[PDB]
Amino acid sequence: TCPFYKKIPGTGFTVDAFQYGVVEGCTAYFLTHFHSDHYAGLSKHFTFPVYCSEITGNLLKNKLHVQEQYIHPLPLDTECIVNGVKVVLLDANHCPGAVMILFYLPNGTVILHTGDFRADPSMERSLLADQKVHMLYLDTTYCSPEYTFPSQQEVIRFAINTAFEAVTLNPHALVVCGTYSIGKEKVFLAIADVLGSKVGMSQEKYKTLQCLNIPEINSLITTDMCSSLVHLLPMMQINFKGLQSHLKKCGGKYNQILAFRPTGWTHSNKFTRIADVIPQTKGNISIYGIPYSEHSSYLEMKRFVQWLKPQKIIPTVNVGTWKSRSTMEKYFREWKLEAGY
Ligand code: NI
Repeated sequence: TCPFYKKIPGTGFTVDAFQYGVVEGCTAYFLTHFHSDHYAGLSKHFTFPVYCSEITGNLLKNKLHVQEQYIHPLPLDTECIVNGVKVVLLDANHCPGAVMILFYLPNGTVILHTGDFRADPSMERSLLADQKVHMLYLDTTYCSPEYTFPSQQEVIRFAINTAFEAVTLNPHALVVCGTYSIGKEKVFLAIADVLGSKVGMSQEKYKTLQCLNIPEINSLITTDMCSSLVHLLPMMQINFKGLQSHLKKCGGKYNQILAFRPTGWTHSNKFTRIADVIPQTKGNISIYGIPYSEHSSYLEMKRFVQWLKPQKIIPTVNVGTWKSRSTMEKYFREWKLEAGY
């Protein structure tokens, strides 16, 4: 049954709640983004209205075959009326098509549901600046002070410089990048751009990227692996056995692999700087784990919440254990006493 933190009081609405059957009283099902733990349950047999971004709507139609008559895409940064209630979708700085949702309840309460997000100071100048928010349904994935990681720009600078150095020393080196969901496309696109190559990938992954409204995409990606020297593979193949096997498939065109795994956080973060990251190597294969996050760091999350000053916080991540729930509640109170709301 549907947990409370997925239901929006005073409405017929749920958020990211497609795996519980027909939810009692739900007139509209919102989907924040196209990641499997959030869309789990959707398919071509779904017959209720789905509210989402244009990009998420492209993926529901093409990848899951949801019928068009049930897909309701909304433009961003625009006041819209859904079943009698004003809503706005805001960019969540997560994966492509990911949104936060502002609900303006008939009784005067305002609720922000962040979906999955990476907080940024630019959000302080969106439509959030313009009224009070009473209740915040918060992506708490990294809500603990140990979770530090660099900016996305520092991480991409590292990746581009590493790849261009390796391939210029050895023009017969192949670069491979792992993936298992949408998001983090900057990693492989930035590396292919510095090398003067398109990115090569499977038909299934190419289809997925063609749903994303990325400018000039036909110029950046391809299904012809033979023409490309940056390949995308499933994340599960980014290990020495999977990579040796891939190199065999390339018919002696290459003699070395440099591979990237864009992880979220890994405890190498608590000691080591981005400058200092080193790979795991076996023979002519090197694998770099790089800390490219699409969720808030602890400090980014804290700045957002202290700026927004909500009256009540509802976590949506790490809610399964009493120890986690107690830890998060303690940081919420610290933040509130430090800032004075
Ligand atoms: Ni996500």
